Amino acid sequence: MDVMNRLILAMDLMNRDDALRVTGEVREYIDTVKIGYPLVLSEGMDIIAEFRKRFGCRIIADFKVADIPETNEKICRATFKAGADAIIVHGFPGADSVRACLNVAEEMGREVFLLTEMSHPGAEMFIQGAADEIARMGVDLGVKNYVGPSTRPERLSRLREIIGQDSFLISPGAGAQGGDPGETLRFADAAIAGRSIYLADNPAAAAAGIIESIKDL
Amino acid sequence: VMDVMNRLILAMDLMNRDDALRVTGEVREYIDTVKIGYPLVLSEGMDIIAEFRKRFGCRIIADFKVADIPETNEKICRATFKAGADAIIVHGFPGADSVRACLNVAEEMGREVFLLTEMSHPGAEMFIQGAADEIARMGVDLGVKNYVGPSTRPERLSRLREIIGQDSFLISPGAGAQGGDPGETLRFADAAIAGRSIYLADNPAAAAAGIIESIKDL
Ligand SMILES: O=C1CC(=O)N([C@@H]2O[C@H](COP(=O)(O)O)[C@@H](O)[C@H]2O)C(=O)N1
Ligand SMILES: O=C1CC(=O)N([C@@H]2O[C@H](COP(=O)(O)O)[C@@H](O)[C@H]2O)C(=O)N1
Repeated sequence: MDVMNRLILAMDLMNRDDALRVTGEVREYIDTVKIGYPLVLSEGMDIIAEFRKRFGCRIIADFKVADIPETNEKICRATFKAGADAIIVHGFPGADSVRACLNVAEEMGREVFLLTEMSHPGAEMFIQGAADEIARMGVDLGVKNYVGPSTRPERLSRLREIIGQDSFLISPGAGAQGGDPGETLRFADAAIAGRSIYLADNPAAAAAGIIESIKDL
Repeated sequence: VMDVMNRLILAMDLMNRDDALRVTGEVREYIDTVKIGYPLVLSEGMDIIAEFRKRFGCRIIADFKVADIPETNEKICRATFKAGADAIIVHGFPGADSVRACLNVAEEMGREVFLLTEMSHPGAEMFIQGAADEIARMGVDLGVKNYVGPSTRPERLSRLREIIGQDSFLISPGAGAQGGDPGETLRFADAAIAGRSIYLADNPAAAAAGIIESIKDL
């Protein structure tokens, strides 16, 4: 996956007009957009097609899929029918639930991103202790795309070690949550940026600023 | 606690608007509480909640298994309650701050949060089961009053009930299609969730009636 400037936009605005405007303002810097439930539940799944039509960008559906196998398959099918190129799935619910997603992705020509450890403080309670094992599970299942925390570079580094250099790794947490884009890119292929861009007085300048800081990478 | 008719909640996971409406309408005389999840919402839109309210006036539990960071969880809950959902289901494994974010929005918006502790599928044994008791205890400490536990594991459902106490509200999926028994499930849960055993039956109404008949004494 060729992510322009190794920067993925987390478009979590909840208004179609604003989401489209801001995304358009940074289109010259980013060609990969992560769309989650904040926008989808506010504007509908048709927003994904609107983005591909307007920006011809790659779309990662960040739905943190975390249901039983049967329901997971339905969620993935509905998501890919909407035009998403990939979907993010939680690993905590187990191997069968992840496999269900992998099956639909293969069937519709899409990619599955396995979320191992999360970036927020609460991740330390239950997720962190199971993260390494979740990552190994991904390897065992043939998962090639992963999500790790920018807020804990040592943990992100460990995730990279487990999955190897061939696997693709994206990471949220830089900016608003305290992570550093440059440090994150020492281990992740691409850094995710939401508020640091869409909540900035000048989103375009914010995006340009982030890229300027990692220009040597 | 919500008064769930016949202690039976319909898991409406059909992905077709017409079929979902037909089936739900056919069993309305037996069920007044419907669980709507992403299979239907991602296929027909959040307005499906509005249509169910208008057509059936049934209570709506949005099964979105919210599992994001606090900031995003808050937005998901706000959008969901704005759409008309009476309650939303949230995962406890992401931690206390993520759950608290949902509780705060529910409190501010006058709605309810259901905390999913242990799940019913086989994969739940890998990571969730080992953290389930603590997740439940965390819920109690946070003031959570509504919970979700597995019908497929009576022993686990029983322990969950003990942890949350008799005053807490507990609903449980897994009976029927996944192998659980409605009767046994209701020994610990306030209401049992039923999806495929009802919506895939040739006669959903008869299926619902059959399930209720087997638990009439309860
Ligand atoms: O561990 C994780 C996973 C994840 O997807 N995310 C998402 O990544 C984005 C981060 O946005 P922000 O840059 O903090 O504003 C949001 O859409 C989150 O829901 C996260 O922050 N942490
Ligand atoms: O542990 C859990 C949680 C849950 O919500 N569910 C949901 O409960 C319903 C069960 O449906 P079914 O009766 O097996 O067809 C589905 O909507 C599932 O996504 C589950 O099966 N197990």
